[PDB]
Amino acid sequence: DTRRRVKLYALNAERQWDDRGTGHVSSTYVERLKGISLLVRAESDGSLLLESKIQPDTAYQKQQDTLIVWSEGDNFDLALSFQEKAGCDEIWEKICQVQGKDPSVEITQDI
Amino acid sequence: VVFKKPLAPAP
Repeated sequence: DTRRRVKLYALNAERQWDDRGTGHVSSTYVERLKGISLLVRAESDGSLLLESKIQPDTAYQKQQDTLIVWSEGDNFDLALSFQEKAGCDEIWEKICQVQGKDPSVEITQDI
Repeated sequence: VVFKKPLAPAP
């Protein structure tokens, strides 16, 4: 499959986006996180590269149709880079459903 | 070319 194929980037101390690996993204409820979460499974070894709860108030930003970019904590910035816009749209729609947004928005919070 | 890199982090 390629529709959900992604690269995970993380911003480092030197403010470079570090390539953390290629994988496939999905969403599901994760009990230990108590909410719908984004999961990325690594192409390399099938491990979870990402397991990130969709908080209700996180500002997710869609950039260039194929990037979903957000702050995961203090000094912790992440980006999902999608191979396909169609896949980006699916995950964006799910984020918007969880937060209660119109999926035509390009950022899920004001400011 | 396959995967875009972000321009800036989110606000």
